[PDB]
Amino acid sequence: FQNMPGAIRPAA
Amino acid sequence: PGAIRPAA
Amino acid sequence: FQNMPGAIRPAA
Amino acid sequence: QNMPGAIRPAA
Amino acid sequence: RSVFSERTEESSAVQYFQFYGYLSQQQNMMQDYVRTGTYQRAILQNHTDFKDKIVLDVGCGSGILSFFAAQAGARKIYAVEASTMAQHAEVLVKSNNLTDRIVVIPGKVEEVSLPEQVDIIISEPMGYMLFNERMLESYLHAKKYLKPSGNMFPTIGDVHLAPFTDEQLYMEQFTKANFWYQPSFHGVDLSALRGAAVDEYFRQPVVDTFDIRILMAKSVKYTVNFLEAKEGDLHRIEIPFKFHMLHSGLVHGLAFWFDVAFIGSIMTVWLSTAPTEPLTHWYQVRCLFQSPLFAKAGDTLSGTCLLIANKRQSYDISIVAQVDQTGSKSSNLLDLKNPFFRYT
Amino acid sequence: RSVFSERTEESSAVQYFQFYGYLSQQQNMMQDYVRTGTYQRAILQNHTDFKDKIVLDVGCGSGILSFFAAQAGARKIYAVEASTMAQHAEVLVKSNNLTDRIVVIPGKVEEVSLPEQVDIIISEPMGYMLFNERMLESYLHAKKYLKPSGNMFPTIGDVHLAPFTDEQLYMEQFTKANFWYQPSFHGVDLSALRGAAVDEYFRQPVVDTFDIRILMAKSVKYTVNFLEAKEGDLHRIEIPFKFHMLHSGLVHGLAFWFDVAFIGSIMTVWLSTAPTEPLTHWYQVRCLFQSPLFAKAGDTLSGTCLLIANKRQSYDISIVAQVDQTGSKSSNLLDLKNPFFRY
Amino acid sequence: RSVFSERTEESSAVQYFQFYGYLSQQQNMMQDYVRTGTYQRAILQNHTDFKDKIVLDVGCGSGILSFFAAQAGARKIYAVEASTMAQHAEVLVKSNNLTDRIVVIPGKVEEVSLPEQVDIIISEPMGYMLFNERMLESYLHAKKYLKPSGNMFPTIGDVHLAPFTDEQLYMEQFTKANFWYQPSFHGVDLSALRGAAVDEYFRQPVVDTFDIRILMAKSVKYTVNFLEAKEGDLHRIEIPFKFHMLHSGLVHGLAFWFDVAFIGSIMTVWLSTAPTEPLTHWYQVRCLFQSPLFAKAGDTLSGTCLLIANKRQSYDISIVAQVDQTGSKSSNLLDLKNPFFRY
Amino acid sequence: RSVFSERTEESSAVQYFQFYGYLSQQQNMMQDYVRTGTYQRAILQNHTDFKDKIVLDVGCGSGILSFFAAQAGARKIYAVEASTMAQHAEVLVKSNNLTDRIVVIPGKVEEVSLPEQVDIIISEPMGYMLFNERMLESYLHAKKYLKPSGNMFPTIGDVHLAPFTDEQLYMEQFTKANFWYQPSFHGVDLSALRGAAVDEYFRQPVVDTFDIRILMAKSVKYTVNFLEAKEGDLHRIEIPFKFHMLHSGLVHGLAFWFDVAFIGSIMTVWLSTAPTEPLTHWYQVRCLFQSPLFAKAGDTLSGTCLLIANKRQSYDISIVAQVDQTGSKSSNLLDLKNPFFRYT
Ligand SMILES: *C/C=C/[C@H]1O[C@@H](n2cnc3c(N)ncnc32)[C@H](O)[C@@H]1O
Ligand SMILES: *C/C=C/[C@H]1O[C@@H](n2cnc3c(N)ncnc32)[C@H](O)[C@@H]1O
Ligand SMILES: *C/C=C/[C@H]1O[C@@H](n2cnc3c(N)ncnc32)[C@H](O)[C@@H]1O
Ligand SMILES: *C/C=C/[C@H]1O[C@@H](n2cnc3c(N)ncnc32)[C@H](O)[C@@H]1O
Ligand SMILES: *N1CCC[C@H]1C(N)=O
Ligand SMILES: *N1CCC[C@H]1C(N)=O
Ligand SMILES: *N1CCC[C@H]1C(N)=O
Ligand SMILES: *N1CCC[C@H]1C(N)=O
Repeated sequence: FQNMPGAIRPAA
Repeated sequence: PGAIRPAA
Repeated sequence: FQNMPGAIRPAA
Repeated sequence: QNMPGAIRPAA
Repeated sequence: RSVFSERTEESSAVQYFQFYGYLSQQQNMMQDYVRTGTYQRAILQNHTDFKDKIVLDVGCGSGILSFFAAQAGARKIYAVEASTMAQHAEVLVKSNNLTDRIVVIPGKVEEVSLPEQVDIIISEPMGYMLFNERMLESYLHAKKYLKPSGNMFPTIGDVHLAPFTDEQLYMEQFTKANFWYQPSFHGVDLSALRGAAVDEYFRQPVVDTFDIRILMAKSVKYTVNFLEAKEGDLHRIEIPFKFHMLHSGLVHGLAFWFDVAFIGSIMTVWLSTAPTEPLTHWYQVRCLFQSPLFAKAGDTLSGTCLLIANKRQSYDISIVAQVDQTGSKSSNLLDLKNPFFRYT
Repeated sequence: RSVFSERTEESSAVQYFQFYGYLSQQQNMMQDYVRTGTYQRAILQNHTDFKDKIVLDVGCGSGILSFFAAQAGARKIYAVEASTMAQHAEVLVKSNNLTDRIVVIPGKVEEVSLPEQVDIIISEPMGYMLFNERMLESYLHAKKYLKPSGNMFPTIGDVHLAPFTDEQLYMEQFTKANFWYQPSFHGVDLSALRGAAVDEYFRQPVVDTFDIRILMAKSVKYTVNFLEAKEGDLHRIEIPFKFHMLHSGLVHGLAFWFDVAFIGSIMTVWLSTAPTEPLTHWYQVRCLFQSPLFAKAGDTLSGTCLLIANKRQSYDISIVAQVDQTGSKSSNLLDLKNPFFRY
Repeated sequence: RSVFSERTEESSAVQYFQFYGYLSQQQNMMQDYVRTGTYQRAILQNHTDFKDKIVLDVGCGSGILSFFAAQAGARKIYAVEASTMAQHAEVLVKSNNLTDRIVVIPGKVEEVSLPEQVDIIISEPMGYMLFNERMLESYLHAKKYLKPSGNMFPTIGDVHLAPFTDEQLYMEQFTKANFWYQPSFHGVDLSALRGAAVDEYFRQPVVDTFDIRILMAKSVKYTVNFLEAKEGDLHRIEIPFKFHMLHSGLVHGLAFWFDVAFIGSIMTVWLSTAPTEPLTHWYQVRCLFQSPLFAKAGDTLSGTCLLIANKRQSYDISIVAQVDQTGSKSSNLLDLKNPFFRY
Repeated sequence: RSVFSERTEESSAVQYFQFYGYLSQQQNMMQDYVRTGTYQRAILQNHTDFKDKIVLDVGCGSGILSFFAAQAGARKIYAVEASTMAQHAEVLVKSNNLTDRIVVIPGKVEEVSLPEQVDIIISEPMGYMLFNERMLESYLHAKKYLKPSGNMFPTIGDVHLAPFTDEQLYMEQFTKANFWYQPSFHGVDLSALRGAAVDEYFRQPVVDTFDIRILMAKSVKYTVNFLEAKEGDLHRIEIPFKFHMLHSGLVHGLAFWFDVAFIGSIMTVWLSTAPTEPLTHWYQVRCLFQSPLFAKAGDTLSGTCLLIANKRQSYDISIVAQVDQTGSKSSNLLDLKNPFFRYT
């Protein structure tokens, strides 16, 4: 994914 | 998460 | 060397 | 490893 | 005020067209060779349907489909795009010396004004599970510009449903939810939210691919004829199914894929996202039952998948299934807008 | 029209709090043991700062930080959360029999009402690159409820900037953009958009971790003292830098990470996201130059990183950098709200 | 007035024959054992084609091929060489006691006066990619001295073309050209020349060897029958092609190699420079596309390779290639005289 | 017709400027950071020599030195270049918005016309061993455009000579030439050409680098003052030497390197190609003796290096040397135009 416009906080 | 089309 | 303008045959 | 026509050596 | 405005929350529309304003996302779709090559094949191999014809391209994006229509000899092509990608489409039109043949019209097809009727409409209105994005309605809405004897590429869309067995996918939901089932997470008892975590995971459709051997019955096909259908036909989509079980085992949910056909004068070309075909950027979609259903080979799995359109440019999915020979029932309610992208 | 409403577009807020309404996202953050374990260490080891105190928890989420305050002896904890997660937090307060000490106030900290001033504010307002989410302003805004001489947990935040070299990353992103260099993609000339594609790809910050060996100079530090700063201070952040290059090679951009300090009365506890420390869900952030700068060990790289807050709860980042010895200059503009998650 | 000078720029010929006046260059070609051993094999194995015959050696250099013809029993060998190497060949003829059979005649074969018509012409007129040097035209020109029953050694030439994929080679060249993409080299913006740089670098054919697994389709073959061809046949060489792709992937260019056959009376002896065969000082040659074409196994890649002879004793190469299924087209112009010797 | 054409054979000039028409060869020189960086430091740190001055750039190539002169504040810069690179320099002047300060004049400095005299000449006229290319004469020729009391960057040039011992380099010549010393190479006796092969190898100067510990005496220096010298002074360059040997051993030849100094109003900046300094694309140059000379520490090695300009834009090199204490003598003749590049 080059764009995750809704992921405020990255996956741990 | 806002991704309308999945990444190919 | 990127340009060997006088080299006619490659070195064996 | 001759340089015929190469006026300046490769850096 | 417009058809699109009336059915879409503004906050959803903003996010939607901001996503499509990225060249990286055009690139994502363009690099899908199955998608891009098939559309080109459909248009060029049916050149008689485009030669000297007027064409409307709904949601053109970077304009590729309009260029394919131009390669097939179209006289004039109206390319409609509501995202800021319309800006980049114009650049490509000029640099490709096709300003005389392609007119980019920025805006929503439900709100722009075309100067004349068209002979054929082209578009890629398919989201994952076909219906997501609710762009099929914009495609059908564009028929107000179509001559009575006009065509549409694609001409029909087929959504396929089939029961599947994936024990690991099902048990994975509880393994994730059981994070909350501990009495002392740093001294805190989290167990009271475990049930809410479970329900949350089961509302998510799963977007990925799978081996066709997990399928336990021939798919059921719900066809949408884009030449006959109205926008209203997609506000409520009731798909009844009665599967003839080919294998015995536990059915954990339904698998979804779709095909579209370009029915041209010379030939018909098919673009399929089926699991038996090369993978695409649409992948496939699976919706779990809240509880599995044991079905013997030869039993019938009957029920209904009801897709209710919402103002977030997607659908709420209601699935009810039962084995007729036993009366065992299950169901689930899923939110198609927020799926879990499980492919690795 | 609250302070939050005036600085945030509705569309951004809806998506923002929708993300935090998911239990799976709470799990995500909670399972970051460095993050959660470090917070519990800061609170419990500084238990005297909480014993019989009044506490405000800004953006409590599921309430995990309120429970830590409760374990440390707090008298009353007002836990404010604007997402629907506030309902789940209330469930945990009841199931853990702490209703007499944790009071969930649903809503935005800029809009809710508290019945009394608090002795100490706790929160996790750090986004990636620290400043993302613009929640530091909500954290600072909450100080209107802080008594004189009240404490802040975290107390200060340090942003670190350092130049890096990473040809692989640079060619990875450059290769993607060069798709729009094709003159005949299915017969179509895309080259006219090559410039735009490059711009788009290189204004995406890259979120992931890296080996410290890619860093070419000692980091420059920029400190925000939460006890002192007003939210107005975060509307336009200017970070000058003057790096003394330790290695020769190409500078492909600047790397960012952050530390926060919990300056309690018993001990200071640090939570660091540096590439030398165990990895956290914040990772690190790198901003690429469209064309790298060549620098020799001993040169100075000078410029300014300017962060301008936007209405999408993020920042537009301007980086201008210059090799002083040769005058080689690079400028980039980055959209912190839309990064590339590369891990 | 001579055919040679009419088609050759003075400055090119002076440099050309200077290169061949060096004994170090003769040694280089002579130590290529595949080349030298195959020539001796073709001549000695067909000794009856030389026994008691009159021979012309075009461009004899130090005279090695003339000595092979003498070993096979030739009655008289006229050895024509236009470089100063002719004087060294004379020395070797005397020191080998072959003054009664090898007559060195210095000068260009288009300009010397040969005393007698010959039964067979021997030569090594092959340049890299076969056609460089335009010596094939001198070889054909010399047939004015050939009897009607005469023979040519080599008798035919096969040039092979095949599409290849080599991302490393493509990036290597494009990285060099991207130097001219810098907006601030020592504070100077070079980017306005980025287009001209890419043209220059990809104007260079790449001379080296490669693994055969990079080839994506069976080669096309273009044949020159030296016994039948006229000089003018080599001024414009048109090689159409239609490749059936055996693998999917990016086609970065076309790869070239050549075979020559010595069609004697006793047997045919082949001298191959194919990548499947032992390496020679000719190596192979690859012409890069500025932008590769994507092809799927089963697609057809068709187009034309056009070689236009120039006054610098080489060819301007035009290559247009098209993926028929998608219309992805690529066109490049290459200066065969100035390649990149990558080995 | 011009000073240049009368001293240069056409075939040499054609190849010469074709080589410099390649952007890859400008790039080759520009990437030499010692070379490019020192020129920029020499110009910018002597900014008072350029601020509001008129500048002539001889052999500007891509124009980089002209841009440095502009960075230093030059009022006007005339950039002369004879290769087709002049066209690319013009593009760069336009794209850098300097058309009002830099004028590219395509042509040989001996043949172009300048509208006015200049205050300073800048150039990089140094070939390997300094004198190769015979471009120093064009640099001196350009002084017809220099005001009285004008300056030149570089201002002076020092060539350095020093004897060296390198047994392996010497023996390598015979290893290569002994290819010809075999009685039956494919049936052919090649031995009669061995001597000619040896001579050919010894006529080649060796372009590479070396450890400074192979030098056996302090270098001798020959200086060209570009402000005073005339073109004719470079047609016959006699360099007498009297080396006082610091180490005992076999002297196999003479090593060459050069420095140039930019003597500005503020400071002097040095560009050095010495083997004690960072390597440049000029490397160093070594000329073998046909026979080594044994010398003891304290002995004197005297002789002359005579450079005779030729019409191939280079020099024929005559070196003769003798050990005074023994009379042992050696010599060699070398063609500077065709060196052997030995650096790996
Ligand atoms: C799946 C493809 C989406 C493309 O079509 C554009 N698009 C969606 N919805 C509309 C409407 N109503 N009008 C015009 N263009 C539309 C998307 O922006 C994307 O390019
Ligand atoms: C990084 C963690 C963010 C948490 O805080 C919540 N949150 C953000 N912004 C606000 C405001 N203004 N008021 C209350 N809570 C807020 C997020 O929902 C998340 O739980
Ligand atoms: C590849 C081998 C070249 C040898 O042949 C000599 N040569 C080239 N072209 C001519 C012409 N026209 N006449 C006589 N000899 C020629 C080269 O000098 C080299 O030895
Ligand atoms: C070593 C650098 C040489 C550069 O100067 C140019 N150049 C050589 N000789 C002349 C003359 N006589 N006039 C103008 N420019 C000259 C070379 O082309 C190269 O750029
Ligand atoms: N998330 C945070 C650290 C990396 C990743 C993981 N695997 O936990
Ligand atoms: N994207 C869509 C199909 C899988 C993935 C790829 N590899 O292209
Ligand atoms: N020259 C010809 C074959 C490769 C090279 C060598 N090393 O001999
Ligand atoms: N070119 C000049 C100095 C050696 C070589 C390099 N490595 O740059």
